[PDB]
Amino acid sequence: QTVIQEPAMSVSPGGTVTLTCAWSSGSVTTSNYPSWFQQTPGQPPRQLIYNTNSRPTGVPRRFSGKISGNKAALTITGAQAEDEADYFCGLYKRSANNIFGGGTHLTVL
Amino acid sequence: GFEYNKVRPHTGTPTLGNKLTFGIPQYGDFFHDMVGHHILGACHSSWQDAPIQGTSQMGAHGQLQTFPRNGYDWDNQTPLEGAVYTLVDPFGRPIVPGTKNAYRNLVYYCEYPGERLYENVRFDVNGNSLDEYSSDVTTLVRKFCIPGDKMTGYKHLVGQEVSVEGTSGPLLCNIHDLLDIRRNVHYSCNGPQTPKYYQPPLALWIKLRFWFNENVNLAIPSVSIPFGERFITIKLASQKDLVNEFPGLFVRQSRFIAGRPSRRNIRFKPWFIPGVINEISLTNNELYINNLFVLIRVHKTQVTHTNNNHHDEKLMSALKWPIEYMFIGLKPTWNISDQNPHQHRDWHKFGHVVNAIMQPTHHAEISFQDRDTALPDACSSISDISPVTYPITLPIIKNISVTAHGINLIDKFPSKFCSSYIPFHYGGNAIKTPDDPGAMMITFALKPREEYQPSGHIFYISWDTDYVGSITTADLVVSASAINFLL
Amino acid sequence: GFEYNKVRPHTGTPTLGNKLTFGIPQYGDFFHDMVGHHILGACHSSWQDAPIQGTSQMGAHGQLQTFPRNGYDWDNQTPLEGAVYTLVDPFGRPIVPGTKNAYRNLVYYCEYPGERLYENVRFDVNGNSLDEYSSDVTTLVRKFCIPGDKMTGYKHLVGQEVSVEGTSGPLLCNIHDLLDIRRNVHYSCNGPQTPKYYQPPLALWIKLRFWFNENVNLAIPSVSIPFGERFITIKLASQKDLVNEFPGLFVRQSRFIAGRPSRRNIRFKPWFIPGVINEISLTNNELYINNLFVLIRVHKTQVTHTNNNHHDEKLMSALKWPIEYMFIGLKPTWNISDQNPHQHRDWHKFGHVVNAIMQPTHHAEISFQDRDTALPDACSSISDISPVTYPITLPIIKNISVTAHGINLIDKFPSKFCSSYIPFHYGGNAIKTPDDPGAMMITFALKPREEYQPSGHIFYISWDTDYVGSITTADLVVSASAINFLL
Amino acid sequence: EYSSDVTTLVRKFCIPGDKMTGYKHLVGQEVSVEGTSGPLLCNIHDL
Repeated sequence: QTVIQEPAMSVSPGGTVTLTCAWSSGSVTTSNYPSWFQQTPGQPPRQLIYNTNSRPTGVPRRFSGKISGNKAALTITGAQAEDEADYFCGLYKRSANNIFGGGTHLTVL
Repeated sequence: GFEYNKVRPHTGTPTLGNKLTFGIPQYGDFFHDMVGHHILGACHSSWQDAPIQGTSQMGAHGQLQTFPRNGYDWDNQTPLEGAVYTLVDPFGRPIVPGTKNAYRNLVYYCEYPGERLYENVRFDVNGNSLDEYSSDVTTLVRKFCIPGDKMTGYKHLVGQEVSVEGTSGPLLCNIHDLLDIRRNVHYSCNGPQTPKYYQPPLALWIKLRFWFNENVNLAIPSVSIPFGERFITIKLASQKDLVNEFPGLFVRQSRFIAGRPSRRNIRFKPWFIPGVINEISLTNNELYINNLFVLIRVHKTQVTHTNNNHHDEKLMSALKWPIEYMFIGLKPTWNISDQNPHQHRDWHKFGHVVNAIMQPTHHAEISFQDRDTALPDACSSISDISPVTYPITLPIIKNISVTAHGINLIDKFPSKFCSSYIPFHYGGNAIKTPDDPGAMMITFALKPREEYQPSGHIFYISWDTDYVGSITTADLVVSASAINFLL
Repeated sequence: GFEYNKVRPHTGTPTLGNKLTFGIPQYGDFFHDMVGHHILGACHSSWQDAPIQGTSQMGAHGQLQTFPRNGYDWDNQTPLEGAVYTLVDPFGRPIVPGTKNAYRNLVYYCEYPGERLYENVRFDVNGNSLDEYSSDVTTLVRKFCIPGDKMTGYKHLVGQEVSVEGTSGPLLCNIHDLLDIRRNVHYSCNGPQTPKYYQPPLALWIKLRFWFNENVNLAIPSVSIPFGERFITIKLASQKDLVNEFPGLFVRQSRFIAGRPSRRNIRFKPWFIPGVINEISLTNNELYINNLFVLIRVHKTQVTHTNNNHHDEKLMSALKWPIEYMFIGLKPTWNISDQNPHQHRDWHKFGHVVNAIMQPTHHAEISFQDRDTALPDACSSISDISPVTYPITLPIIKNISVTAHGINLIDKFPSKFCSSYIPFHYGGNAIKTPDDPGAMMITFALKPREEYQPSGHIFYISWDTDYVGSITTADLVVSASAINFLL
Repeated sequence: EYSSDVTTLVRKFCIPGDKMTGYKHLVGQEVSVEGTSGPLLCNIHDL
């Protein structure tokens, strides 16, 4: 059992992008607690969203989290040029705890 | 069998916050008492949106209503480990936050809507208003003159909820003498002041009190003066002064305090965002006049606002007629203030109101190991959604005093003397003692209601309180059973 | 506007348990009624030491208060597996046993302190006491003559708590006809009888009742006899007779009953060790006399003590004047006895007092396995710290009888006849029916209070009870509205 | 000649509230005995 992300999207500056992460088998319940992380290259990963809709202090307001259908979605509205980074989704399975995705490289054109 | 005439309003199409006008036509011989009948329409708050987690929104009465993130306190910037927040309906049903048109606020009515509806009532005969009173005189004569046997009748007339008594069932009990089956009795309310999603249309039957509504022998004739010139003017209260809102959304906070024992405190904080209450339609607005077929006691009332500290001497010049027993109530201005969250519940209270909150938790301690079994392995602290609020009327006056023109008269009498003893000894069966310690009375005759004969009559008002200051003020309202002559 | 004169005590510096003297000076024309005002000071029990575990200490009223060891029962010599004991506050806060000056007892006030304070009141005119009564006559006329409208006033005057009514909130409910949002109404008390750590200073306004305090036409003049010779002698009650103690420490017993299910019963047993109450300083002791500017009904009372079995004939010779409606109450001697733990709560009760106890547990059953799931894997029985004690007044008399000189008069009438029916039919609005079944009345006239005219008047007392024996006794108190002549 | 309904009507209307407990004791109706629980935490909110 693993979590899968798509490899990449590209977004125009000032546009809205929706990254998706999903379980290989089954649904992504809100009890799986998706957590989205942003890693600028040359920098450690940063906590963007925990518990599917909440943001720690210092995270900009443009990041939003949701669960759509049977997957978790990170929506960036009005993405700037500082968002070009590697984006990781992590789901809390009961036995294996946090399982992190492969990583989606968001390209800001 | 005398009939009640159903006279329509003179102005027509009445609206809350606007003046209402009644006329007195000629259909009988004498008119003794009159009653305003209204049907208030249904009330329901507008549908709102459940907030997204982490969003703190400006709310009512200067309160920042917060739906904080997981792991933080009620303040959204204070960490609190283990705290997980959900949105629940006041009955415990989930809301799924973010869903539009799911949160709808429950709506009150104010306590005693029939008193607050007739905010200012005056009677005119080609102008020159003979009688004029307000809602404060009505709640004073409710607290003093209306007997306890007819208390449920007055509560049904003005649309106050009455306590329905039910029973639980047989219980274990014990008998300690130095075993028996016993039922538990509970009280609950389903009336207007109960917060409801859809308040039903309500029947207000407000009695009109004048000098000629007491004795049938003192009822004024309908032929001595023309019926055209007799008019009644009422100032109806606003919709915001009659209907309040209850928080229709509660942030439910689970909190796992790790350790031995591992407590799980679950609390509920209301999410109060004001909506748009629908406009109240006044339907079947009638006035019932008892036009039966075939010296006076005019009550002179006045309202004063006071802000002095430790000595508040107020002099009046309107009172010229001799004065019998006199009810005085010093209501705080914050009671009827719009900034009061409990304005609707605590408007009819002449003392400093506070709230005692029960938070009855459901404590349960569970052990897992079957080996250690001394300190429990887990606990639980499930609180109720709505905490129990007792309104306490703390006294507002320490030493009331009424000084006459030349003699001392009433000088620094304690409020418990004028609020409890004087209603207890003077007045007889008609004058009950009010439950409100702020409301009090000053007596001037030996026989207030025991006989229809003047047994004593006749001016400053002063209290040495400890509540009224620069930011805290007060409102004196009076009701004196003065005597007038009519010819 | 008649004034109230504030006459100081004649003796001065009054102390509980000592005599108090009042004089009547000359300032007005007639004096009708008078009220004793006393501000009792603060009450707080002395700081005590939390006991070490295993120590059993002698307590109050012949009870051995035990803080037993873990694994033993409440009896310290009886094994009880799984029992773990902790010391908690009545509010649930831990005490850390062995710590000096942590346990402080909560303090009652007795029910109706204003009645118990004036334990014996007499009026003297150069000696030769014209009127003399006790606290029992005061509680009898409270139960009978004081109406229900003025009940809250009398409870505020004599310092009795009144039940403040609050509401919980909206609830689910159901409607079964062969759904609706409903609020739940609770009652709570914050007054003197509530056990508190620090009792606030209290304003007793005790009414003085004499033969001339009823009708203003029958008020005795202040000029017919000199004002110097008129004296009032009152016997104030003891400090222990007014203020009682509540257990400020509770032994909390967790008990793990191993098995399937594995119950965890948690109970609370009070730790009651008497302390030293600080002395109540009577402050602002005054007598309010209504000295206004410009045949009799003397009540003859007596108190008797009885110890006979199955037939208790008592004859009196003090009653010589004609006797109108009469109130008699047979209070058990154990009610006012010092050995009674509930002496303060049950003193004003003319029936046999017992206690029915709610012990409302918070039951919760939890299963861990997710496979067996039929019988729960654990349970919980968390009780409240303070159990709910309803005081019940079982009837004291089976067949009351009053035999005259030559005729049978009252012969073996049941107590429910003389305690419920006679107040219901005879007396009118003034004479209410007491809630206490032990208190009863015997009528002699058709119109007790309906008119001011003698409509019938005139002697043994006998009851065929089943409680009074060798170790159980009783106390008869009377109040007869006799008629006297004054010239 | 009357029935039980006349009796309950005159109880509801004519019998006063002071004598309500007396009538409830005469016709054998239960009366609510009032008891107390004990000291509790509570709160005071003033604004």
